[PDB]
Amino acid sequence: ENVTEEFNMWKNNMVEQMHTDIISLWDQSLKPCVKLTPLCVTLQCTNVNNIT
Amino acid sequence: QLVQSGPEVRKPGTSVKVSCKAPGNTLKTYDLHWVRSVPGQGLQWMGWISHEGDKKVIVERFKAKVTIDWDRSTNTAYLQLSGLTSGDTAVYYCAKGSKHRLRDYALYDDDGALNWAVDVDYLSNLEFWGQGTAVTVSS
Ligand SMILES: *[C@@H]1O[C@H](CO)[C@@H](O[C@@H]2O[C@H](CO)[C@@H](O[C@@H]3O[C@H](CO[C@H]4O[C@H](CO)[C@@H](O)[C@H](O)[C@@H]4O)[C@@H](O)[C@H](O[C@H]4O[C@H](CO)[C@@H](O)[C@H](O)[C@@H]4O[C@H]4O[C@H](CO)[C@@H](O)[C@H](O)[C@@H]4O)[C@@H]3O)[C@H](O)[C@H]2NC(C)=O)[C@H](O)[C@H]1NC(C)=O
Ligand SMILES: *[C@@H]1O[C@H](CO)[C@@H](O[C@@H]2O[C@H](CO)[C@@H](O[C@@H]3O[C@H](CO[C@H]4O[C@H](CO)[C@@H](O)[C@H](O)[C@@H]4O)[C@@H](O)[C@H](O[C@H]4O[C@H](CO)[C@@H](O)[C@H](O)[C@@H]4O)[C@@H]3O)[C@H](O)[C@H]2NC(C)=O)[C@H](O)[C@H]1NC(C)=O
Repeated sequence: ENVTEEFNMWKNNMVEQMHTDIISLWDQSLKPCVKLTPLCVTLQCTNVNNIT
Repeated sequence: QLVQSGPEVRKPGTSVKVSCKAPGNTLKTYDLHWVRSVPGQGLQWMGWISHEGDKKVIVERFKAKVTIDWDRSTNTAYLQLSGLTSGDTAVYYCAKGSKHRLRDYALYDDDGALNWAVDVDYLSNLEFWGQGTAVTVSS
């Protein structure tokens, strides 16, 4: 009660910190995952067949 | 068609040279073969040197005395004979053909590269043949 405080959504550091967080978790979840380098091979592709 | 060097006569002991030429440079992707035809004895396969320049196979029975060269700049096949015995008195034909470079056992790596591959190539056919050069050896 009786409390008035300034706010600044744009100078807020919480958003920056949590963006850095989300980036960190996203990378960390990918570290123990299967590497997919052997996929970069020539692909013999044809068009695909009951398609609108 | 193909062109071969004219008929030759040689005293036994020395060497002889045979040239097979294509018209211009229209036959470069096809591989090169040399064959021999002893009358009444069928035909023999002298050897071949492929077209990319990675093979030089010559049958061991004729390995010592026979050499096969290819001049890229002039697009000319060279056949050199050294012993020139009585058995070499026959007709030599230059042939242009195609092979099948199949890929046999190959060691891919963990990342998916190609460490090495024997990729032995198989003879398919000899479409184009020279007019034939007669080499006569007389004592
Ligand atoms: C996954 O991995 C497989 C591995 O087997 C691979 O299949 C093979 O690919 C190679 C690469 O092209 C093929 O090699 C060619 O084969 C043809 C013959 O193919 C016919 O016959 C086979 C059965 O033997 C059939 O299965 C096939 O469907 C065809 O009907 C050869 O004729 C080719 O030779 C040419 O290339 C050589 C160099 O590669 C030359 O030395 C040779 O002289 C030939 O020259 C050609 O090109 C010249 C210009 O460069 C031209 O002037 C000539 O006139 C001529 O046209 C070649 O060896 C092989 O057949 C495939 N199959 C097998 C069982 O090995 C797959 O492709 C691969 N998948 C990918 C990469 O997506
Ligand atoms: C990267 O990949 C490319 C192609 O994918 C390679 O290029 C070829 O490499 C091969 C080697 O595996 C080369 O083949 C060799 O060429 C030699 C050239 O010799 C010249 O001189 C002799 C006279 O001394 C001539 O008779 C000949 O026609 C040439 O004009 C040959 O001497 C070699 O012959 C030897 O091996 C063959 C079998 O391989 C035997 O039958 C022979 O008796 C002899 O012992 C051989 O043929 C080829 O020339 C290369 N071509 C090109 C266009 O470069 C690269 O080498 C490769 N590089 C790496 C680092 O991997």
